[PDB]
Amino acid sequence: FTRGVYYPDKVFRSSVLHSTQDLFLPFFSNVTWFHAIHDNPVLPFNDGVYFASTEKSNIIRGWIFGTTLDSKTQSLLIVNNATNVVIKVCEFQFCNDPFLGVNCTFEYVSFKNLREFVFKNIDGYFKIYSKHTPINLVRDLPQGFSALEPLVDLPIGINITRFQTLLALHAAYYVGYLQPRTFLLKYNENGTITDAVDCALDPLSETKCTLKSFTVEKGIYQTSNFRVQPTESI
Amino acid sequence: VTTEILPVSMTKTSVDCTMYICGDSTECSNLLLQYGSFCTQLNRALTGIAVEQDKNTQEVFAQVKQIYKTPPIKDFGGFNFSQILPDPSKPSKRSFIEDLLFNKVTKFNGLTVLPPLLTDEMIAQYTSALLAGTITSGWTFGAGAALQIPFAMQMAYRFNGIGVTQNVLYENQKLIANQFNSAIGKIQDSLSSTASALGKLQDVVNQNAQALNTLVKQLSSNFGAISSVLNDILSRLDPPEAEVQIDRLITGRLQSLQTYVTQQLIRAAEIRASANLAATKMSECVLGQSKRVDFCGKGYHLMSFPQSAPHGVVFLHV
Amino acid sequence: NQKLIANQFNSAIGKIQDSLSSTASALGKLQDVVNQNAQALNTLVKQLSSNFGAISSVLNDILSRLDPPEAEVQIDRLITGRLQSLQTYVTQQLIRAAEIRASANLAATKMSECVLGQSKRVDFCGKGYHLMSFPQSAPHGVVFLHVTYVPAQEKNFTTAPAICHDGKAHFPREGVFVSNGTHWFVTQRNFYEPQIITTDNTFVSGNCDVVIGIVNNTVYDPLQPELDS
Amino acid sequence: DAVRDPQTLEILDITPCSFGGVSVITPGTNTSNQVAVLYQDVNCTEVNVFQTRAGCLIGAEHVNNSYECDIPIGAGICASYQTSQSIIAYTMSLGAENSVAYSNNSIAIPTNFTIS
Ligand SMILES: *[C@@H]1O[C@H](CO)[C@@H](O[C@@H]2O[C@H](CO)[C@@H](O)[C@H](O)[C@H]2NC(C)=O)[C@H](O)[C@H]1NC(C)=O
Ligand SMILES: *[C@@H]1O[C@H](CO)[C@@H](O[C@@H]2O[C@H](CO)[C@@H](O)[C@H](O)[C@H]2NC(C)=O)[C@H](O)[C@H]1NC(C)=O
Ligand SMILES: *[C@@H]1O[C@H](CO)[C@@H](O[C@@H]2O[C@H](CO)[C@@H](O)[C@H](O)[C@H]2NC(C)=O)[C@H](O)[C@H]1NC(C)=O
Ligand SMILES: *[C@@H]1O[C@H](CO)[C@@H](O[C@@H]2O[C@H](CO)[C@@H](O)[C@H](O)[C@H]2NC(C)=O)[C@H](O)[C@H]1NC(C)=O
Ligand SMILES: *[C@@H]1O[C@H](CO)[C@@H](O[C@@H]2O[C@H](CO)[C@@H](O)[C@H](O)[C@H]2NC(C)=O)[C@H](O)[C@H]1NC(C)=O
Ligand SMILES: *[C@@H]1O[C@H](CO)[C@@H](O)[C@H](O)[C@H]1NC(C)=O
Ligand SMILES: *[C@@H]1O[C@H](CO)[C@@H](O)[C@H](O)[C@H]1NC(C)=O
Ligand SMILES: *[C@@H]1O[C@H](CO)[C@@H](O)[C@H](O)[C@H]1NC(C)=O
Ligand SMILES: *[C@@H]1O[C@H](CO)[C@@H](O)[C@H](O)[C@H]1NC(C)=O
Ligand SMILES: *[C@@H]1O[C@H](CO)[C@@H](O)[C@H](O)[C@H]1NC(C)=O
Ligand SMILES: *[C@@H]1O[C@H](CO)[C@@H](O)[C@H](O)[C@H]1NC(C)=O
Ligand SMILES: *[C@@H]1O[C@H](CO)[C@@H](O)[C@H](O)[C@H]1NC(C)=O
Ligand SMILES: *[C@@H]1O[C@H](CO)[C@@H](O)[C@H](O)[C@H]1NC(C)=O
Ligand SMILES: *[C@@H]1O[C@H](CO)[C@@H](O)[C@H](O)[C@H]1NC(C)=O
Ligand SMILES: *[C@@H]1O[C@H](CO)[C@@H](O)[C@H](O)[C@H]1NC(C)=O
Repeated sequence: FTRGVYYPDKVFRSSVLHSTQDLFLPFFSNVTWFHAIHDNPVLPFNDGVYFASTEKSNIIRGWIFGTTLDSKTQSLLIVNNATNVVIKVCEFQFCNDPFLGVNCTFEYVSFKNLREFVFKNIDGYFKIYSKHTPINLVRDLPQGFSALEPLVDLPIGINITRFQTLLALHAAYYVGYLQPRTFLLKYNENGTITDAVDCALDPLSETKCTLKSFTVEKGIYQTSNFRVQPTESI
Repeated sequence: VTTEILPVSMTKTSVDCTMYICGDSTECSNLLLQYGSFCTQLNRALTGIAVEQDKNTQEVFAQVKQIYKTPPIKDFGGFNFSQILPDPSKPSKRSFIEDLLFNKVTKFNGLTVLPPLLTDEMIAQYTSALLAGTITSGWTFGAGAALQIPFAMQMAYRFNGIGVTQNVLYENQKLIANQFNSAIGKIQDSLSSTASALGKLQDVVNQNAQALNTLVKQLSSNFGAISSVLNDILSRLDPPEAEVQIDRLITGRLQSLQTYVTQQLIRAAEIRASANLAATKMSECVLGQSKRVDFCGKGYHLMSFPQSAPHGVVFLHV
Repeated sequence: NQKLIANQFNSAIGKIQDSLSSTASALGKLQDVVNQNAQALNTLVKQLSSNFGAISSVLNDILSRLDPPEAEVQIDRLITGRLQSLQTYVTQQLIRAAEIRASANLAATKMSECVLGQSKRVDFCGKGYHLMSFPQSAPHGVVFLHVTYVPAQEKNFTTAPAICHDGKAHFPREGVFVSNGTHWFVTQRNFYEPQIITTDNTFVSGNCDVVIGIVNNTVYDPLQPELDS
Repeated sequence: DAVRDPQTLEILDITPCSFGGVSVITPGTNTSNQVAVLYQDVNCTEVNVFQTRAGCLIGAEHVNNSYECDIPIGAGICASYQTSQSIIAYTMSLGAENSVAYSNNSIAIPTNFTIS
C-alpha cells in the first residue's frame, strides 16, 4: 500500500509539499510475507530493506546483517530481550538455524502491535528508521499511512548483501525492498508527514508530482517524456 | 474589393529543455538539476504560448454560435459568391480563393511541434458559417437569430448605412452586381500571381523557422568546452574533469534556450495583438458594418467576407 | 413596453448575481493574473535553494567554511545563478506587464465607449445591440455589465424592395415593406409594427420599369380625404 | 547522422530511438482518479487505444458522437469524462447546424425582444 515512507533528513519542515529522491518502498509494491505459526530464511538485502512485523507476544526480537553470517565476516546483530536492546557487530558464530528460546568493533546496550523499520546502507553507514503503532488486525498489514523517524546510525563499514531475522520460540513479518524513487511528501502544520506521492506509481501520480500538489485540476498536463531504451550495446 | 491579411497564430513549438541541453546523458542531467527550476520554467513559458495560440484562433473564428449554410439555389440578386463559398468537390470544403491562399504560404534535439486544436477543415467550416450568415441574414446573426433577408435588400441597408439612399442600389442593381463580380475575379488574379500578397503570413512562418534553426545550430557551439559533443566529453574525461567541460556546455545551452523562449514570448505578443485585431474586425466588419474609417479598407464600408489562410485570416472588404 | 423592459432588466440583474455567486470560474481572468504572479515569485524564491555548481546554496555556509581566495569562487557561482534568476523574473514581468497594459487599455476604451456612451461597434459591448453598460470593480480589474437588446421572436413575412402606385416607384423612408399574405405594410426593421403604407412613410424615385422585384399595391395619401370631404 | 561500419565498409543511418512528450488527460481529482495518457507525436507501436494526429491516446474511449470541447487534445480531438463514467475522446462539434430559410422575397422580422 502506502507504507515505507520515512523522514529523509533531520530538518524540520511544516505546511509544505517537499520533493525528495531517496530509497523508499515503492507504493503498492509486493512485499514477501513470512509466517511464525505451527520461518527465518536468509533474504537478500539488495539496496536497502523495508521490514515490518505484527506482534501480540513480542516473538520477533532481532536481526542479523552481513554476507555469510557464519563468523567469517563481521555481522550486525540487533537483539531486544525483555527491556534491553543490544547491538553488536562481532564476527559472530551463528547457529545453522539461528533462534532464541523462551574481532568486535562496536557494542551497545540499553495482532496488537505493528513495528515498521527501514534498514539501509549508505557509504558504510547503517541507517535505522522505525515506527511503533497499535493495531487491531491479524491477517495482514493494515492499510494506511504513517511516516517513520530515524533512530540510529551505525558507522559499521560492513558490506551487507544478506540478512536474517531472529524469532523467540516456546508473528508474521514482511520484507520489501527500497528503490531510488522520487516522492512528494506532505508535511502538516506540526511538521508530520501525513501523506505522500510516489512519482513513478502511475500517470496521475506523475501529474501530481509535476504540479507539486496532491490535487489536480481538470485539464491536460505535460508531465514527462517517453523514451525508448536500447536493449543491447554494439 | 480589397484584401486585408492578418496573422492569427504561430507554430505551437515545444522544447524539452532537458533533452536539448543533456540529450541522453545522466551525468549532464544531474549537473543540470543544480540549476533548479531554470529548465522547467522554460517548458512552462513555451506551453503558455502554445495554449494561447488556440485561444487566438478560437477568438477570431469561433464567433458564430451555429454553423450556417447557404441554400442550394444561389439567388442572391445577381451577386456571384461562388468563389468565396466552399467547393463540395474538394477533400476539404474550402472555397476557390481559400485554396489559392493555402497554396501560397509555405528535429531529434527535443524540439517538437504540436498540432493546433482547430484543423484547417474546422477553420473552413467556421468561415463558411460566417460567410453564409453574412450573405443570407446580414448582421442579424451577429446580434441574435439569423433572420433571412433578400440579398438585394440587405445591400440596400448597407447603402443607407453609408449615406446613399436605397433607391440608388435598386436602380443600379445590375451595375453593382457586375462590379462586385468583376472585383472578385480581380482578387483571384492578384492572389494567383503575386506571391508577396501573403507576405504577412509567410513572414511569421519564416521568423519561427529561423528561431528554431538558430536554436539547433547552437548545439554545435563549444562555449569554451573542448567539444560541442557531449558524448565526446564523457567518453574522454573522468567525471572530475568531464563535469567542468559539461558545465560550460550547460551554461551555453541553457542560455540559448532562454534567449529562444524570450524571443518567442515577445513574438507571441505581437501575434496576439494581431489576433485581437483580427477578432475585432471579424465582429465589427463581417458580423456588422463599419462606420470606422479605413478600418475595413479604403472607401465606405459595405460588407466583408472572411477567408481562412495558413496561420491567419484574410478579409475581403467590399 | 416600459413595464416589460424594466422587468426583463431587473430579472437579468438577478441572474448575474446567481451566476457570480455560484460559478467560481466566472472570475478566471482575474484569478489567473494572481496565480501567474504568485507562481513567478514562488519560482524566484525557490531558486535561492539551488547550488548552481557551488558547494552550497547557503551563502553563510560558504563564508563560514572557506577562506576568501576559495570562498569567492563559490560565491561567484551563486551570484551568476541568482543574478540570472532575477533577470529571468524581471523579463517575464515586463512581458506580462505588457499584456496587462493592453488589457487595461482595452478596459479604458470600453469605459469611454461603452459606459460613458453607447456603442455602435458590434460585439464590442456584449452580443446584441448595445444599449448601456455599468462598471463594477473587482480585485485588480474591472467588470462590465453590458445591457443589450436582443430580438426574441420572429415571423416570416413576404417582402418587396419597392411598391408601385401610379407607375411611380415608392421606397420606405425607414423600415421595409412586408406582407402578411393579403396586405402590404411598412414597418421598422428591428421590430414588427406594421403601418399602412402612405406617402408619409415612403418616397418616390424613378418608376416601375427599373426595380427588380417591385410589386403592385396602393399608397395612401392622407391629404386626399381632407380635400375630398 | 550516419557512420561507416569499420569492419565492413557499408553506411548505416542513425535514427534516434522514438521519443515524445507525455501528457495526462484528467478530469479533476475532485471527480475521478481515472486518467488517459497521450504520447505526443508517436505511433501506437513503440508505446482502448486511439491513434490521433496529436499522438497515441491510451485509456480514452473513441466515441462517434461529437460534443462541445472540454479538455483539448489537438487536431480536432477533445476528451471529457462522461457515461458508468469514463474518459472519452471525440471530434469536437463546432456548433449546431442551422440552415437559413433564404429566398428572394422573404424577410424575418422580430416581433418581440428580450433585454439581456
Ligand atoms: C560485498 O560482498 C559481495 C559478495 O557477498 C561482493 O559481490 C561479488 O563481486 C565480485 C566482483 O568484484 C563478483 O565476481 C562476485 O560474483 C560477487 N558475488 C556475489 C555473491 O554476487 C560485493 O562486490 C561486495 N561489495 C563490495 C563493495 O566490495
Ligand atoms: C459565377 O462565376 C463563375 C466563374 O468564376 C461561373 O462559373 C463558370 O460558368 C461557365 C459557363 O457559363 C463555365 O464555362 C466556366 O468554366 C465556369 N467556371 C467555374 C470556375 O466554375 C458561375 O456560373 C457564376 N455563377 C452565377 C450564378 O452567375
Ligand atoms: C393582414 O392584416 C390585415 C389588417 O389587420 C387583416 O385584415 C383584417 O382582418 C380582420 C379579421 O381578423 C377584419 O376584421 C378587418 O376588417 C380586416 N382589415 C382589412 C383592411 O381588410 C388580414 O386578414 C391579415 N391577413 C392575414 C393573412 O393574416
Ligand atoms: C402591376 O400593375 C401594372 C398596371 O398598373 C401591370 O401592367 C400591365 O402589364 C401587362 C403585361 O405587359 C400589359 O399587358 C397590361 O396592359 C399592363 N397594364 C396597364 C394598365 O398598363 C403590371 O403587369 C403589374 N405587375 C404585376 C407584377 O402584377
Ligand atoms: C414578449 O415576451 C415576453 C416574455 O419574455 C412576454 O411576457 C410574458 O407573457 C406571459 C403570458 O403570455 C406571462 O405568463 C409572462 O409572465 C410574461 N413575462 C414577462 C417577463 O412579462 C410578452 O407578452 C411578449 N410580448 C409580445 C408582444 O408577444
Ligand atoms: C505481485 O504479485 C502478484 C501475484 O500474487 C502478481 O500478479 C503481480 O503482478 C505482482 N506485482 C508486482 C509489482 O510485482
Ligand atoms: C540480553 O542479552 C545479554 C547478552 O547479549 C544478557 O547479558 C542479558 O542478561 C539479556 N537480558 C536481560 C534482560 O538482561
Ligand atoms: C581478526 O582480524 C585479523 C586480521 O587483522 C585476523 O588475522 C584474525 O584471525 C581475526 N580474528 C579472528 C578471531 O578471526
Ligand atoms: C498538533 O498537535 C496538537 C497536540 O499538541 C493537536 O491538537 C493538533 O491537532 C496537531 N496538529 C495537526 C495539524 O495535526
Ligand atoms: C420560416 O420558414 C422556414 C421554412 O424552411 C421555417 O423552417 C421557419 O421555421 C419559418 N420561420 C418562422 C418564424 O415561422
Ligand atoms: C424570385 O424567385 C422566383 C423563383 O422561386 C422567381 O420566379 C422570381 O421571378 C424571382 N423574383 C425576383 C425579383 O428575383
Ligand atoms: C574484417 O574482417 C573481414 C573478414 O570477415 C575482412 O574481409 C575485412 O577486411 C576486415 N576489416 C578490417 C577493417 O580489417
Ligand atoms: C470536492 O471534494 C470535497 C471533499 O474533499 C467536497 O466537500 C466538495 O464539495 C467537492 N467539490 C466539488 C465541486 O465536487
Ligand atoms: C503507424 O504505422 C502503420 C504501419 O504499421 C502506418 O500505416 C500508420 O500510418 C502509422 N501511423 C502514424 C500516426 O504514424
Ligand atoms: C462509428 O460508426 C461506424 C458505422 O457507421 C462504425 O463502423 C465505427 O466503428 C464507429 N466508431 C466508433 C468510435 O464508435
